[PDB]
Amino acid sequence: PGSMENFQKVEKIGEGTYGVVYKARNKLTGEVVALKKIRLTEGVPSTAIREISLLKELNHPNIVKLLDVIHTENKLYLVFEFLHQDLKKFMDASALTGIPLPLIKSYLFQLLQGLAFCHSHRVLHRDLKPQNLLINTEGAIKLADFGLARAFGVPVRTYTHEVVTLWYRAPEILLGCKYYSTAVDIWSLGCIFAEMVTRRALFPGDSEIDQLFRIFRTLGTPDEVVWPGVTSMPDYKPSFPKWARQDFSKVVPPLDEDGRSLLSQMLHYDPNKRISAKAALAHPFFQDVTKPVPHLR
Amino acid sequence: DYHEDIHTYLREMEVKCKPKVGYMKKQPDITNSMRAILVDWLVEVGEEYKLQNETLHLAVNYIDRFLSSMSVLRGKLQLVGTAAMLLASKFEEIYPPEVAEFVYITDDTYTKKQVLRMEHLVLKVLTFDLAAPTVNQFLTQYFLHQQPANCKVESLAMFLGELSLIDADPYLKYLPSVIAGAAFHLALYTVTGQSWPESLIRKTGYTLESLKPCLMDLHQTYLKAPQHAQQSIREKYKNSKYHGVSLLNPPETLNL
Ligand SMILES: NS(=O)(=O)c1cccc(Nc2nc(OCC3CCCCC3)c3nc[nH]c3n2)c1
Ligand SMILES: [Mg+2]
Repeated sequence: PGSMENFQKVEKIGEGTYGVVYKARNKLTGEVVALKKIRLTEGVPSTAIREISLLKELNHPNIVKLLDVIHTENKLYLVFEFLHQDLKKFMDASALTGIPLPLIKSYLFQLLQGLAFCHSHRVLHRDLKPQNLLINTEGAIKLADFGLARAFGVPVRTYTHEVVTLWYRAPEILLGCKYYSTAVDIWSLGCIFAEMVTRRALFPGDSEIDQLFRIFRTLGTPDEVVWPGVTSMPDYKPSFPKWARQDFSKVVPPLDEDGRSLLSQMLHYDPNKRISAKAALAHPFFQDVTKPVPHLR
Repeated sequence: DYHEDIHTYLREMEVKCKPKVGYMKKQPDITNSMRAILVDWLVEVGEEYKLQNETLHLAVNYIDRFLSSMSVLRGKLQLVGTAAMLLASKFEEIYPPEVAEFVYITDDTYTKKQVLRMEHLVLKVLTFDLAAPTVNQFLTQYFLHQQPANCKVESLAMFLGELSLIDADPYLKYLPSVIAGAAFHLALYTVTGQSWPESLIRKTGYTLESLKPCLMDLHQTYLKAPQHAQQSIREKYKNSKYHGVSLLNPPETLNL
């Protein structure tokens, strides 16, 4: 329904998977929006094609809303609801206070809702990281940047291997499994849960092998007991050091029993055993969940 | 694994993504046979670039939806098909062919500029709604109900589902889930003598009775396949990748 005429550009926000995002305001309704600009080579980029097609299907309070697509022959503008901040910046701003537990619990609950919705509509996000999780002043958190997303099938076939920002990338991708599915997004959220509690990334590797070894030193080097089939995985090597699994209470020390239980299920090695977003919603961790406003801004 | 949620969602979306059954009658310059020639060519393109079967099914969905609202002259039908295949590839493939490859495969019938402009037009007309359920997406779920898994059944069902793409009359009137139901039963029956399983009645609500109309059409298509003006699917399914299923003899009768 839109035109570029009724939008006033305010400022650049950033660059995600593709294009550039600006804060803007609809002059007529007053609505503040985020505008994702795409310069149009190979035609319309696959990332745009996927992001638009899938976001039009994904209407949910914890998924960023795509409002309009404004199409010139040289320019493609995606009009999105505007959110106030990203989770990484919020965690940075919480350096000295910490993030109140009710807010961590609320954010995780909402992320899982948003994710369960994607997965129930056959969509993998594949780039869950704090930079892509956006918050507003009313306490909402929402999944954003669906540039790396894809529609999957039941059961899955082989998809793109080069997926998920390294620090948040699941062990099954790192080990070259032919098949990955919804469990990859849960892995990322589990890393993010830990990060909200400690305010530091759980597994900050700088190569794929470093990433794997950091995971192994925390969760133990996986064997055929914990993860049937690990040793036959494409990029498994018998030479991997065999680290003992640590006491989970030491992985994220402020977490209490319920929190630890949930995190351990989100970081289970075997994707089959790893908890679904749908199942995680009913975890006892969330028994007293509310939706308070952020304690800052 | 969200299997039920996803199936339910696809059943909603296939109704929304369905082309207009009667569109060809309302096209001044193109016919079912011209469409058959196009889709058969796309099968060849898919083979040439080793594209997914899903990609083929998506492109045909885009074409039929496009032609449901847009009048197209015969000399431009291939351009529509080409842009549809480029979009399907970008959506579905890990490594889609480059635009130049798509230009090349028309044997310079059209320019890159024309293909790219058509891409934009197709996106406009479909309002970017590209995540359409296919016969393939339903078949793949139905395969999970085999006891036990049979490779010939899987490939043969895929083959039969693909044949339906060629002939707008009659297959435009059936939903992807129903064509898939008919293809799976026909395949299972051809290979093993077994029938549409009870577990799939529970999943889909479809019975042999509700599948019968589609089944009778598909059976006839199957029996007549060797004589069809379009042969690219039969040739493709001779390959070991699809366990040579097109060489299997169709059952003479179904006894429904
Ligand atoms: N404090 S701030 O500068 O105003 C501010 C800061 C961070 C994010 C926002 N709002 C915002 N950002 C998006 O993408 C930002 C983009 C995300 C991926 C990584 C690069 C940046 C959106 N996409 C839809 N709605 C969006 N809203 C506002
Ligand atoms: Mg006509």
